[PDB]
Amino acid sequence: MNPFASLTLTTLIILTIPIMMSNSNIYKTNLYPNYVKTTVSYAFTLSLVPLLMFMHTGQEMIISNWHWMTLQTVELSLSFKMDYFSVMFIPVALFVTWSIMEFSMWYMHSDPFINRFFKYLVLFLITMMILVTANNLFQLFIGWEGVGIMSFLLIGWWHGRTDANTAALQAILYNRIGDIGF
Amino acid sequence: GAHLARRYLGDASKEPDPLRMPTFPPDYGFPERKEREMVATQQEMNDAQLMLQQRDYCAHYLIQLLKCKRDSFPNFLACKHEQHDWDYCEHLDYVKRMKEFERERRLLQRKKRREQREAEMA
Amino acid sequence: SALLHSSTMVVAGVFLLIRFYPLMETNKLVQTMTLCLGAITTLFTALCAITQNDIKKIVAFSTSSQLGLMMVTIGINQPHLAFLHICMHAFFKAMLFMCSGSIIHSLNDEQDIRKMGGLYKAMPFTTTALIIGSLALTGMPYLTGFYSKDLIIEAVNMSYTNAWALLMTLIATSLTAAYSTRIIFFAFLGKPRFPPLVLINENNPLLINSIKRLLIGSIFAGFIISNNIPPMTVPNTTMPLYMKMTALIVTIMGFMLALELNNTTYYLKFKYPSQTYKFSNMLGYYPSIMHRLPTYHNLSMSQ
Amino acid sequence: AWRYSGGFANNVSFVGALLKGFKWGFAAFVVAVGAEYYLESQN
Amino acid sequence: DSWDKDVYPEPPRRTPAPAPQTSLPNPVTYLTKIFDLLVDRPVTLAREFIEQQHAKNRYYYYHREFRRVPDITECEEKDILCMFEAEMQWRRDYKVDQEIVNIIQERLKACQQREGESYRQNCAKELEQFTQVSKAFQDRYSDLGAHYSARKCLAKQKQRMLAERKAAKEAAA
Amino acid sequence: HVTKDMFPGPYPKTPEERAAAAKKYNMRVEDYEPYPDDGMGYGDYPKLPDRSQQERDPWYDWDHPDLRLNWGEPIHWDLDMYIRNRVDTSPTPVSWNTMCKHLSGFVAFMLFMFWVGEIYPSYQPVGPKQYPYNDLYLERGGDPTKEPEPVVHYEI
Amino acid sequence: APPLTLEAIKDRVLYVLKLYDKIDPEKLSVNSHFMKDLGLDSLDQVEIIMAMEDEFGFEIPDIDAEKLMCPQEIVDYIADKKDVYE
Amino acid sequence: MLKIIIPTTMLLPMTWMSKHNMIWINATVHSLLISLISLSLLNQLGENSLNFSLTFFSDSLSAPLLVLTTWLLPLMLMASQSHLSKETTTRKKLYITMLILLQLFLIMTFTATELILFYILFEATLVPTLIIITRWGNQTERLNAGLYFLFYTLAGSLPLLVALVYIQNTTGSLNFLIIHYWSHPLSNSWSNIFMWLACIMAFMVKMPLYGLHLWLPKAHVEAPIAGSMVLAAVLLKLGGYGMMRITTILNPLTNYMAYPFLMLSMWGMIMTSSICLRQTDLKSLIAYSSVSHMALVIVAIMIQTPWSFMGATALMIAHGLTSSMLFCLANTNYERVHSRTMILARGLQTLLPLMATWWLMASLTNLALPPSINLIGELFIITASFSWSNITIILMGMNMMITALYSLYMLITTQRGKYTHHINNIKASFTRENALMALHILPLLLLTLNPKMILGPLY
Amino acid sequence: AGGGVHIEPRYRQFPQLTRS
Amino acid sequence: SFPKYKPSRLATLPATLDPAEYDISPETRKAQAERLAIRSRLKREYLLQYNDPNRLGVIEDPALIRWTYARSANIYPNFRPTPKTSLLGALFGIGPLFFWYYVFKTDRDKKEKLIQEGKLDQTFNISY
Amino acid sequence: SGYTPDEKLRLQQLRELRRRWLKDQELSPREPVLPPRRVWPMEQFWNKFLQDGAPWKNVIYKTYRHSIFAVTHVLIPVWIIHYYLKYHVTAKPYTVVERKPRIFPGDTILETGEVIPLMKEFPDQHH
Amino acid sequence: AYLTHQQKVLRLYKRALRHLESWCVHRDKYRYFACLMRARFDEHKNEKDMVKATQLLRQAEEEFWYGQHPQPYIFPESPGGTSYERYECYKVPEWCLDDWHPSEKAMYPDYFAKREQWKRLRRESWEREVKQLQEETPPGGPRTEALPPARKEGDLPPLWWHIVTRPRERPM
Amino acid sequence: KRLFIIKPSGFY
Repeated sequence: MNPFASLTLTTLIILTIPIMMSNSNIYKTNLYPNYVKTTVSYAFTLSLVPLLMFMHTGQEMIISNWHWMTLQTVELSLSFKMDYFSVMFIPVALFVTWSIMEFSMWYMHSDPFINRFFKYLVLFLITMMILVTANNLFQLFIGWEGVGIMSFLLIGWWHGRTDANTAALQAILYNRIGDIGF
Repeated sequence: GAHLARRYLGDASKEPDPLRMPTFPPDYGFPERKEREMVATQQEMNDAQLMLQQRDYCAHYLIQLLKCKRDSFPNFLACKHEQHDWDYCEHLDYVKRMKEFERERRLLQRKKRREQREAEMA
Repeated sequence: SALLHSSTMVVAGVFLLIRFYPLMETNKLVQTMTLCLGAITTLFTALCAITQNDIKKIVAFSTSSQLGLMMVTIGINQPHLAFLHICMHAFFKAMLFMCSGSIIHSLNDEQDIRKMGGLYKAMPFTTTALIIGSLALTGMPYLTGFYSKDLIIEAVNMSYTNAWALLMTLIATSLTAAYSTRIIFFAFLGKPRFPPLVLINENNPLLINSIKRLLIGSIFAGFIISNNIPPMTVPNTTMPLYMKMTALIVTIMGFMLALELNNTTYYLKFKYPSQTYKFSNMLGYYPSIMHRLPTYHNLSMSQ
Repeated sequence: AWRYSGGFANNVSFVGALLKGFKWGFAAFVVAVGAEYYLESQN
Repeated sequence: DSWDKDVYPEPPRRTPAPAPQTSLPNPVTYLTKIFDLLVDRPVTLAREFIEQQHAKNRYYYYHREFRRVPDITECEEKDILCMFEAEMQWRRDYKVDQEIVNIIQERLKACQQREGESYRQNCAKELEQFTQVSKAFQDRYSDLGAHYSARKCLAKQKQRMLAERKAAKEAAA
Repeated sequence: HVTKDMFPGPYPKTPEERAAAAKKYNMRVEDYEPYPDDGMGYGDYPKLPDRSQQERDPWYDWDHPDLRLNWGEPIHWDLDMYIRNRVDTSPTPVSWNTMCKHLSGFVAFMLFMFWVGEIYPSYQPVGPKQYPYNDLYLERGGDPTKEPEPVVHYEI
Repeated sequence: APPLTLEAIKDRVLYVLKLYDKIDPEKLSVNSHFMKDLGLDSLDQVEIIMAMEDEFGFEIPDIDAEKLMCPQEIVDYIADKKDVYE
Repeated sequence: MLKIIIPTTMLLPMTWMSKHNMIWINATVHSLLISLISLSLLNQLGENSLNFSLTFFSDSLSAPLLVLTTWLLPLMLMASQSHLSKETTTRKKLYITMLILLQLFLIMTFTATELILFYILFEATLVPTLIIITRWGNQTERLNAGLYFLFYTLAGSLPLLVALVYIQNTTGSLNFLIIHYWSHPLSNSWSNIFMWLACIMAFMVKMPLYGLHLWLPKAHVEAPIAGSMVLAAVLLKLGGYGMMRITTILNPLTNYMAYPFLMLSMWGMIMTSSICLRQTDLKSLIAYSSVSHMALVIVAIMIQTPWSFMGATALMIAHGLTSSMLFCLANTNYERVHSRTMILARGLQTLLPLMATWWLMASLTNLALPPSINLIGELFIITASFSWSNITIILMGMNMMITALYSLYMLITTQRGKYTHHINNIKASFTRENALMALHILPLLLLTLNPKMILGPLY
Repeated sequence: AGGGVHIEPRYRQFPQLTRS
Repeated sequence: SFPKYKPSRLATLPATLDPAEYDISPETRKAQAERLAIRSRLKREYLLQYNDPNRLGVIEDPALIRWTYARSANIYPNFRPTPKTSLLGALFGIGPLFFWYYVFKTDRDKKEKLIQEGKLDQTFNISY
Repeated sequence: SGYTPDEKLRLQQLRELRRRWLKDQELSPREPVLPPRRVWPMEQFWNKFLQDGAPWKNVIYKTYRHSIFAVTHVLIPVWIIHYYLKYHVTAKPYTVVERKPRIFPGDTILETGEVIPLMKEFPDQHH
Repeated sequence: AYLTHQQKVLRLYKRALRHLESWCVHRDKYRYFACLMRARFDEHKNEKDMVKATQLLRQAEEEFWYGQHPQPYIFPESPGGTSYERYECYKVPEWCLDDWHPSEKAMYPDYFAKREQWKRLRRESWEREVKQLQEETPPGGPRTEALPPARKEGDLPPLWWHIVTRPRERPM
Repeated sequence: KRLFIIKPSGFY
């Protein structure tokens, strides 16, 4: 009901917070690894509560708050589609991302942009989850293109490597051919 | 499988065509066809928000399950007797579908036998 | 490579088809085409991974093939079965890519299946994790695999599906056993091959914590969601015995062939260089031409 | 020569690697069977 | 309420009244009342503050009312005054049509999820009221280029009247 | 700073012209030859053979190590073509025609087999789905007025 | 991950390339010129050139195969290439 | 509309008499303030165009372009700081006079109420642009650049002059409102298609379509850094306003006559995208991508669809912002390197960490990715063209297939990789640049959050 | 990085595989 | 015997397996000559001014801007209207042009004669 | 295999010139000196309770940092999403549409109180 | 210069089993296939007629290409590997210190002082090394790529800044 | 052992 309406999107809000904390530049770049690791951990925990709420009442939901356009017959609103599909998919998604964030903390321990890397996975998973719950095809394509481009940058993380950026170009090429069908 | 071997590998007509099965009158040696008793009700399972794919005759054992499933939390090891009734109903419906398939299968062998002994009897 | 390119955004396409399933089920021709695509990817990626000299690559092709497997799942009118498949996919496939990254970091930041240090002696936790992940992607009963590719295989054997797709998906399961045990008998084989300074060691506590955090899900979460969910898929209970365990029989068949190819490399003789191995070991034979001819043609007409 | 000595060479078999403490699994045999057995015996 | 069921329909609510078959405490109810106690109540009292300070100084607004004006059918050709007035009236009626089809859009969209897997049978009437709002819209506003004018709209209405009269007389031969 | 000899200019037609263009591109006359005279503005620009930069030696001390280029050397009209990032002329294991034979006898063959698979899809021995009320007619997009024959089934 | 100190790769070159039992260790030295000081040409160098590089975790340049002959040259190239400066 | 025009005109003596070094400061400040006054004009009453007088009127079609120009004038104003710090004070004031007169003529064009006045100020833009290109240019070919630009624009414009005087003689007036309200069906007479060609080809000339697109590549390359963004930004869109207003009389003859140019754009936007994979100069790269975007906006116009009109109206603003955005970066790299070769300096992220970030969202906006107004402007055109002729999505998909292949290619071959070892004068990025691309990119998303304003006059 | 590594390397010996 | 490698324009026969590259005549061994000399002297310039502390700025060869000119401006003055040039230029100057024009007008007239009587459906496509 | 006195001289001289260069790359004790900044007195007290670093103090600072992360990141977001939701989002219609829970034959309703009749006679197919 | 018979056969031997170890993986299999008698190279050392040497080269070099892996062994730092150009992201040219500012100049003070007298040594060495390279340069453009040494005492080698101040392979 | 990390640092 009402808690299912609120927490299902607070799960997204709590992960939006560390990103604009990063845009504040006051955050300590060495603490940010643990910051975003902790945030994805909590977001996973706070994502289970919609999951067992749904498991209790087997109910789906779509939220359409303040709209963007109202062109003739098209009212493009922030239509999140968190049905059984989305609310059952996400908790595993944030669990996997949290586990791999700890894994990356361990692995990426000798890179100056470790916090940059971690927030990069953070933005990628934000557009992933908004794609997961996106009733309107416009938000669906928002998530589609966001995850595609941020994948491209994450492959191109080693920008010095010629093969890395070349493979990023190939990945964006094929993803974009798919985007043509989209 | 034997069915594909008889149809695809062997004579296609001799075995039931999946896209065609069944193509026969329902009382093929089955006089006084008492259609299966209505125990599943469409209104109840629409109220239960069942998938249209599972809205079969066994629906009666599905809807009841959700009842216990609605009253079992927090527990996933509950709701067994009626879910095993549903499992046995899915067993009886799978044997029903495959036995209807074998029914019209031996009836298709009967079709060839019949049209070869009553038409080609000359 | 282990988060994006394993189970999060490469699953985005089949996930989108799942979200668009009500429109999908209306038409059945696109279902057959998706069957064909999901079979052919399980072909190309898996056979290329049959002989791949890089641990990242093999598991990546395992990913792509298994994604084509939910493509087959949405092509046999099972959106939610594919949805459970992506759900436990995020657990298990990420888990094996976790093991891959662990051995990479420990084994001198290297990924090739050549030059391993007999890791099992010095890489125990990663060994157990990798073995159970390998068994999971090859449909381990009661594990994530049971409520996964195992289910999808018995469904495709049951449902009215493309024949060539049907035979192809058991070939894919056999190959899934094959390369999953390939990393097993290459990395942890028992013959050390590595720099003289031994760095293969998972002593980092946080690495252990994360690996076990995903490990418990890959052991438990396979069934901590399979029966808890509301009844949502097709409940085919009875079926012919020979294809009842078609998933299981092709898994054990893939296991035995896998060990056969394993010990054939353990002999003293010379290994075949024929064109079959070439096709096996150059990433499915597709990219090499595409990275060369079409780009040349397009930019040359640009010039 | 170190990469042939038993310190790092001579690992358990691939199934043996798979059977990572499977004797503890054989203990699990008995503990689970006895658990169900005492559940049914006293009920 | 600010809205109403007549233009924003909503099916009557019904809940299963959960009666657990197990003795284990129900978690969802407990977490919901906890979230009520530490979240719902403080925002509720903050909005109590906001409501009382609103009631302390209240101001009003009014529906900006218009009136009917001579339309293009009654507008004289070359008469630029009534021409412009009819253009204004017709364009605001076009906006009215767009808004009302937006309301029907949201009615049918919310109905789909509101009625469940049963949406195909309860929103059908809603779908019935959509298949007729589009077509009539196409009759009143459609294909009017991109410089759509009350004159061009009248020309399209001319096409419609001549077509329907042609069909009527061809039925009567 | 600049002269005319190292500005690309006229198409060479005499051996003195070939030597002048050879100096123009800092590469010798004997291996100097421009592209065909077929009016693509080729001029004095030499038809540098279409190789890539992946085929050169990475270990060499290239003054432009990113693309294995060197400080002040003739470069191909389509150098950006054959960069490491873009298309490469590095050899493939066997003859290019055999790569084409492989790709074709792969994709066209398999497509033939998916055609044969889709015309004979694998099927299991089961029967009808047994849906009542005219295949749930009125409850899946059914006209309330329409009352067609209900599809009924009997057990056996 | 070690800094591969001069003493580290120094120990490397007294285990590798002092691995060579074809020549007895008594005449073996860090300045050992294998072509005439040991009597075996650069031929019976290249093979172990491939062995040692498989251990250190580096690739000797194929262009630098020749002249790369004595243990002093081994520490030379390893130190300059691996920035062995501590 | 005297409220915004009079401050611009009377601003001129301020620059022409102020102290030798406060002229930059004062021109900048007063430009920001008259842009502040300008954004008050975003208001649009119902469907009525915002009328001001017998000669000046505006609407939701105009307002985004007006406030655009007012927002840009500071941009090239303080972009000129680097390139004009060494020239004489009187020449500095003359350059500022040229920019101010250009902006004045733009806001005069866009607020025009009657056709021939719009035309007079439509050709009044060449004089400042021609002066800027020819005088303050850098290389040699700038003279031929001015020739090509001026002669192309005129050879387009004169038929429109003859057509407009003919319209005035025949219909009775050239006021926009009346000819929209007193519009009549342009029949298929053999004089009518030449009427249409005269009324269209002029705007098409300064909207480089396939074939007739040499002036932009051969002028923007060596145009002054301040001028180049102005050409690439606005004067390609005053032609778009010209189509927007003149197409009210060109129907229904536009239904089938547009076909030759129409396809000439779609295949065109592929060729100028296909050409866009291979450029030796980065400025030419941006110019060709710009040409592709204007071919897109051209096919947006010629369908005569409200969704096509919305996609256009968004596309002029989005493309102008992104094109000038990239041209600023090209200027910065050239000024540091004193050359404009493509692959001269790759891997600049290793030296300027924030500059290649700016490159990154610049290319991303060039990509037209959601929810940026570039994507929404493109998307409305996608929908309109689909509803037009089904298949159009194939060619336009090739365009949304080539755009990123060249945009991210420019990133990988400028910012990613590694620096070329010979260049060593690349200093740390000065705050002037990064500040200017900040004022360029942040409002690009700010007005994205509020797309109604730039969405279109058919809202 | 510095001295006193936890798995401080004995040359070519088992790198103290912790039994925990 | 062992599968012989053949050259290709995309996959050139590797340098080792060409027949003539092992059949170097002494004339060719002299023909390579002191190209390393002039190359190394060009290096000498490069490393000289690079290592020169007095110099501070961009240093560029004639080699790059030669290709820039010959790819941007040298085209037309050396361009001749050969029969081949005119042929293929017209080919892709009116082939894709008229071909896209034809397919587009084809589908447009298709819908034109599918809508005048009402075959094509416009039921939900109001937002044209 | 031809190492002339020229380039052995060149090579080992480049080697130990770069060695000396790196010996000068060693930052002196005072380096990498940072400037004074502003430290929060509350966090100062928390840090001063960790210099001794008893396990209970470590756990206490751990849960305090998790507590401030929770307050700023868990119920601070629900402070304003709820205000936006139940007072501004739900103030406009059709914004939060919820799927109707599966009403069931044999379940009563809280408001009306009526119960829909339980399912009719089962086939009673016993196992 | 010209790669000789010795160099050609050395490269062929280097590339032959680098490769074949990847063919056999196991080191026992390595040692066997390598000791598939190594004198197979030395069984025919008597090739006084270099024509037969070239023919056996046509056999040797043009048997390796198909006895070698289509996906052979590559090392990380080796070209085409995993870490060949991975760390180029973090490397920065040495001249990127002069642009630093008095805050950063005094906030690593003595490092910039040592760089100051290092570039002072560059100043005192530039003219000496250029005058040393010009005097001994043979006409026609040196003669090889060998760079002349520092023949004096206290002097500096020619062209010594770039190869010394190059970024370290581990810049992090 | 610690060293100087080199980067194009600019407080601008």
